[PDB]
Amino acid sequence: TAIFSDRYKGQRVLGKGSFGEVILCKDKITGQECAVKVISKVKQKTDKESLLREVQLLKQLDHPNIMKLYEFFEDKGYFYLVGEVYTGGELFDEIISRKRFSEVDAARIIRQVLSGITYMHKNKIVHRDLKPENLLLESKSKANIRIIDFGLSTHFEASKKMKDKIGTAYYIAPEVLHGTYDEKCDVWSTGVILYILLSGCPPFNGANEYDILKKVEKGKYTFELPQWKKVSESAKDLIRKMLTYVPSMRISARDALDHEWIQTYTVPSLDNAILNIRQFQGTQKLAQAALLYMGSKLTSDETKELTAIFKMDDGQLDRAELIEGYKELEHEVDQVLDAVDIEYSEFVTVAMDRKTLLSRERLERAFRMFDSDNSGKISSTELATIFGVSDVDSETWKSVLSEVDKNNDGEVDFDEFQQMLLKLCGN
Ligand SMILES: Cc1cccc(-c2nc(N)sc2-c2ccc3ncccc3n2)c1
Repeated sequence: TAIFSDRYKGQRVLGKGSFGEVILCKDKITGQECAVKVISKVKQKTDKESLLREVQLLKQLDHPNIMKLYEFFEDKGYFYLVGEVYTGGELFDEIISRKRFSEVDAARIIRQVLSGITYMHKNKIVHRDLKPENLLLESKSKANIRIIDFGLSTHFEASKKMKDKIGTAYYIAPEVLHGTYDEKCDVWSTGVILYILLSGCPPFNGANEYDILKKVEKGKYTFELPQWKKVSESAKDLIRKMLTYVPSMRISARDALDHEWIQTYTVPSLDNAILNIRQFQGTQKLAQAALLYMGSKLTSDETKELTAIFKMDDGQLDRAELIEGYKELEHEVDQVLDAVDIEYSEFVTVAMDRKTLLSRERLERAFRMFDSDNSGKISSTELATIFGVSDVDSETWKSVLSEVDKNNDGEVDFDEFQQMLLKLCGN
């Protein structure tokens, strides 16, 4: 009965989310700001009665390391999950900005994650999809960590699209892959995050999604990297208990809080681990940005559908007709007409070019951030890692690279990298 739009109004986009987009919304009466995830009816893993009883329980739970869920709405085409706003950004984006990072800083982070998990397991809730992207900070500083999507992510079907799958294979418990899993899968995922905090490298890695999942399924890893020599044996011992293969023999979330490592450490800088987490995060973010650029190019579909609507027609249209044309597919129309002042062809051309330039700018920021030595280029070896994480076939991107520039000599600048992505999405 209760309608979302009768209570909240959208303000601005907050970012991407699993199963849906996240919008900053404001209560039309009290002015309370809220984070709203909009899930487009994404298949349902359970019946409607199971989702209602889970949401009812989740709304009553309260922990400082768990995101607060306020409301839940549903209409013919979407589900709306209304919760609290956390403005500190993603945890790993904060870690890469720091000059120093020690074993105390890592233990302080992992104590908060484990506190949240222990509390949710007491209430029979399983996350399953715990990963760095679901660890948000209340403020942008070295701040309380809030775990996102705890108990919600499992009621919806996992997206098969690589844009949503990037940064997930590293953290999934092996038993989740084979189908029989319980709350112990959340301890495995935290054990993987702890391994990355102390070395900057994932324990289970590979050239592509499937190669990572093969390493996870075997469950073998090592502490044989120069970084690990500067880490205590108490940290390595906790990681071993957390990354125990058989779930019944794996340590509980509660017993991990009571581990000597967490009690002792909650301080030499792990310099090589910071350099590696920066490279890891840069790679993940540029692969995501590359997929969202290709996604936005195919969507901008919008240019073809808007032309067939604007039926509505001298090669010219009034201001009100252009507003009606956009609403079928007010301030945004005036910003396009400002650069012009009109013909409907020049309006769509100026509006499309405005969305193209802004799409190019988000990709460019990710490219610049990946290019940490400010060389202006990325090597063929770096392209192989980026296209590996984004699941673009080796022969396909190498052919496209030769088409863009026959004399590339194993490197690409931003313009060339952008040209490669256009050809990889039919442009
Ligand atoms: C169930 C639910 C409801 C509303 C949002 C989300 C949510 N899911 C994600 N995967 S990121 C996110 C979130 C939360 C709060 C945020 N606050 C400020 C910026 C980005 C944010 N993003 C989950």
